[PDB]
This record gives sequence, structure tokens and C-alpha cells, in this order.
Amino acid sequence: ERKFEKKFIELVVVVDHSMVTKYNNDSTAIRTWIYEMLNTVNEIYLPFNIRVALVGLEFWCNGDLINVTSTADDTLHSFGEWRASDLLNRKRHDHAQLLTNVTLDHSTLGITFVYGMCKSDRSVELILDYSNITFNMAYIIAHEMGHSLGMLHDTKFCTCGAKPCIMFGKESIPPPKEFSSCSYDQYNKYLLKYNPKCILDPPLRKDIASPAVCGNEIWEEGEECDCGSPADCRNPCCDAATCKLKPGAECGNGECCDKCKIRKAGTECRPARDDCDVAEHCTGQSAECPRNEFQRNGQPCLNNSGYCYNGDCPIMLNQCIALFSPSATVAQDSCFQRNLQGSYYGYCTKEIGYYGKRFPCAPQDVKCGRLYCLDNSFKKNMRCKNDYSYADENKGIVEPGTKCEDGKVCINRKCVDVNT
Amino acid sequence: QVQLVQSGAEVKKPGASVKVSCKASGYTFTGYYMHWVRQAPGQGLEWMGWINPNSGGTNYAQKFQGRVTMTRDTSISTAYMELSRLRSDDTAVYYCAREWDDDDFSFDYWGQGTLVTVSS
Amino acid sequence: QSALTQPASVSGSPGQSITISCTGTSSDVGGYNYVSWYQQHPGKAPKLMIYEVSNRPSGVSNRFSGSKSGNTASLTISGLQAEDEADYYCSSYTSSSTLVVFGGGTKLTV
Ligand SMILES: [Ca+2]
Ligand SMILES: [Ca+2]
Ligand SMILES: [Ca+2]
Repeated sequence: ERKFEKKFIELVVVVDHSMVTKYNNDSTAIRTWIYEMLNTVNEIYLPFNIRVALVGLEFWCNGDLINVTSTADDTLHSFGEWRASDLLNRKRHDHAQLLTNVTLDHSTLGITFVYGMCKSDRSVELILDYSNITFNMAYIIAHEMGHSLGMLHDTKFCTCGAKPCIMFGKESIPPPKEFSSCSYDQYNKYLLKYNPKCILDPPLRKDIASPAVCGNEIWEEGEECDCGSPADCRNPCCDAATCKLKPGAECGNGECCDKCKIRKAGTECRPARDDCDVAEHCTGQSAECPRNEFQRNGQPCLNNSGYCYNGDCPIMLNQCIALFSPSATVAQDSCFQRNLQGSYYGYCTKEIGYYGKRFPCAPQDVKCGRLYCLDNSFKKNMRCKNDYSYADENKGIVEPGTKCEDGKVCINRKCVDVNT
Repeated sequence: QVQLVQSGAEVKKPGASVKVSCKASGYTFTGYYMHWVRQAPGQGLEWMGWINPNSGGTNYAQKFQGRVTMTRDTSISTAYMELSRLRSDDTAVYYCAREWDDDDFSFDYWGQGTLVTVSS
Repeated sequence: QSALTQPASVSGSPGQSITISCTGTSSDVGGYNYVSWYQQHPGKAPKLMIYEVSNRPSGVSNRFSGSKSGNTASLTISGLQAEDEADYYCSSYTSSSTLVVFGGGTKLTV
């Protein structure tokens, strides 16, 4: 229905200790398997104009760092916490996925948090290697990653081509290859509402770990040009079948280069998209733009309403708008005192599981726990509504970097002074 | 569990003022509005305004706007209600009804009730 | 007394079922459908049975059910026992100076 603007997801795939032992430490076979399923995933997202470029692989070999359990929710929360604590601090990426051989309860094969694409604690994925063929594997890879983009399980009467679609959830005798018409609108609504700015920029060609393949609309290091399928390449400067530059041309795909010739040094190629998104200028001898950078974290943003944190300006008002309604507002200071109780919903940190010692928040840290938002649209009771569910507990907690008080922001669930 | 305990019964001649206290324990006192309910013997329940234990802001019913003043003590976790210029109609028992999580217009936990009587 | 109107008294038998009516104007009960019911034993503080017309807090028997029809909200009890010899009060949210108003109460004899 629409040609969506071209977005690149940076993915990191982690293999569990159970999975690596199934292949008897044959890392080459695992790498080939991952590359094949990711090629299939890139093939199936072609109509969405979304590319999944693998950035790095993590091998938990001869050890494990999280308590992987048969319960999907527990291990999913544990992996999400571990990811947001270690992987983002160690490796820049957009999405993370765990590959495990441990069977899960109720025969569940994959699970992930919806709408969590750019979220630190909530962009995480769990998949079980249940198939001997890569096609059925990429089926549920695509299903879960589509969940993470805000697309839900397919509702009746949304069948595509008289065949079950990818968002069906339940198994089908032939594995399908296309999303339903009731998914394009959901993706568009997610883009309009949650505004996932973290997947707009393409990754550097030098950072890609996946081997180069011609025709996937991704420019890897080993190839001089990559425009996509030969039947789609409208750029005269390259031919996809040859996968080489047209004679007389100096560029293929890119942002800094324009009009099929390298632009002069000092010309802007990555414009400022936000208050703390400082622009970058071309190096003058490369078609790729320099790595995206932002202003120092801690600068005021959005009319002094918040502080920037890694290129984003988080405020409790925007989170309330996202959670409940376009007219939501942060609740009164009285309701944030409920986090002192350590109740089943009000807490700061808790042990992994349905049960767990939910630690009560500190008296000054009450505003870094749950987020309470006033909304009189649904019902006038519960003046301080909150969103909480055992599947996606982290949703509804204030994002790191939000302004708890003047001169202080919530870092690691604690209201601490800015520019310490 | 949530527990509410109030002061002993008082006898006041007409024209005086009465101050009752309600002690809250087992929960964060500042997080929940503290309503007051007044019941004459043999009659129905009457409502009195709520006090916000965090900010101290108070609302009063139209029947009591000129009579009641409500005060809090966060460091002790007690609420106070003052009723001045008592009249013989004000023979009743008083409960410090609390709100709760799923509804703000309903009261789950009530104090044991203190009885105030006014006569010659 | 208060604005909400309830029947003066009602009686039943342990092997029977009963209904208690609560009524008010459009602003009192009919409009905002936030009615809740209370039960009070002699000498004890009132206890909450149902809220939001039909919703019911945990820790009480299933014999207490609530429903709304126009301006009138009704409470029905089936299988009377010794616990039901108490007073029942109706309360509703009002869009006026008074935030919430209670009922006149009724006496139930088993
Ligand atoms: Ca990115
Ligand atoms: Ca390529
Ligand atoms: Ca930039």
C-alpha cells in the first residue's frame, strides 16, 4: 500500500550453551545456519523495505551467563536485563536475539516484547531451534521480530492469499512467506506513534559481520556496489547482475555521495533530526557518511523539559502519551509514594520470576520506579493509572535518563545528579 | 495487614470542638486518600471530605464546608478531623475510611469507630 | 438522611433468595454507574461486598451479586445464612459538591 522509508535493523544473535553443544562446538556450522536463516529473513522483509543486517555473533561456549529456564517469561526477562546491562554498553546495536535448544513450556517456540524495538530493557528476543530446515526457522524469527515492531497475531478475516500469514502464530503445513494486509497499517501506526528513530540510520559497511551477498539492498565491505534485485535497480550507476559499478561512475548506494559523483568535502550529509542530534559532514573521500554521533548526554532538550540521553530526549509526559492516550499526563506526586510499599506492581527492582522479592523504592527514588499517568477517558476511577503485566513487566517503568527532578535523572533506577 | 485505630469516645457539651485521630499502619500513609464517614445511631451513613496525606489538600462536603478542618502528621502517620461548634444533631460515630487500589470511590478498610455524643 | 433510597426492611429464609434495591437520580447512580455496596454487622465497621456495580473484591463469598438497570442498582443474595443478618448500605458517585453519597440502609432478617 506504501513504499516505507528504508530502515536498517542492527541485530546481534547469541547462541545458548545448550544450542552450541548440539553441534558439538562446530562453530562453522552454526555460523552458516545463522547466515542462511538471516538471508531468508532479509528476503521476507523485502516488501517492508526493512533490512536485518547482522552485526555480531556471541557464543556462550563452555559456560553461560544467565539462568535459562523452561519458563519462557523468566528467561526472556533475564536475557533482556542482561542485554540492557552488558551488550548495549559493550556493543552498539538495535535488536538482540537468543538462540537456545532448551525446550520451553506449553511447546512455545518464540517470545518477545511487543513495541520494544528501540527500548534498552525491552528490545530482546528468545527463539527455540526446533527445525532441521532454515525456512521454518526464519518463519518464527520473522514472527517474533514482527511482534517487536508492534505487529500482533493475525485477526480473523485478515487471511492473505487464502493461506495463513506469518502473524498466524500457530503452525501450518506449508510455511508462508508474506504478511497480512492487517499488518501494514499496524506497522505504520507503530512508526507514527512510537517514532523508532534508532533504526533510521544504516550501519557502517565495515561493521557488518554477515558475508557479502549481491542483491539484498545492503552494502557490505567486500562489494563496490549493491542496488538490490536486477529487476528493481532503478539506479543507472550499477547493474545488479554484474554487481559492479557502471563505467564512468564513482558511487553506488550511499548518503554522502549524490548525483553519482563524490560530493565536496565539508558538505552536510547527515542532517540534524533532533535537538541533540548534531549533524555530520562528509570526509570527502568516501561515499559513506561518518558514524552518527549526538551531543553530550545531559544537555537540555524540548524547551528545558528533559535531558538528552544517547541521542534521545526522554520525558515522563511522552511516556505517558505512549502508554495510555494522546491526552495523558504525568500523575500527581502523591501517587509515586505507592512505590514505597513494594507491592506486586509498585517497585524499583525485583527478582526474576512470577514470584520474587520486589524491593521497595527509596524515598527520593520514588519517581524512578513505576510511571503513573492520569487519564480520564477510560474510567474516572483510578486517578493514577499504571500499566503492568507479568509478561512485559518492564513496560510502564520510566526509561533511563528521564528527569526525576531538576538537575537529576533516573540512572539505574535511581534519581542521581546530572553531570556528576 | 492494613490496620486503622482511632482514639477513645468523647463527651462534649454543645458549642465546643472535637478532634479525633486515626492511626494508619501496614501501608504507606501518604499514598492513599483518607476519607471520613459519620454515622448517627440508628441512621444511615454520612460522608465527609477527604484529606490528601502527601500535599495536605482537602475537600469538604457541602454540608460541612464551614465546620470541618482536617490536618495530617506524616512523621507519625495519623490523620486529624476537627468539628467546631458542635450541635445536638452531631451525636454519631466516626470512621476514618481509606481508599484502595482498584477504586477511589469505595472504601475497603475502616477504623473501629469513635463515638462522640453531645448533650447537657 | 442521604439522597439514595432503599427499602426499609427485607426478610427471607436460608433456603431462599432475596434482592435489595438501590435507586437514585441520573447524576447519582444511573449516569456514572460507579455504585458500591457495604455490609455492616452490629457494633463492627462496615465491610465492602461489591463495587463498580458488579465487580467483587477477593475474600468474600460468591453469593453476593450486583447488577444495574436504568437508575436502579440491585444486590441479590442466594442461600441465606447466619452471616446475612446485618445492615446493607448503597453508595454511589455524584457529580456535585459531595464526592460520594451513601444510602439510607436496610435491615435484613434471616
Ligand atoms: Ca541504528
Ligand atoms: Ca549486498
Ligand atoms: Ca547526526
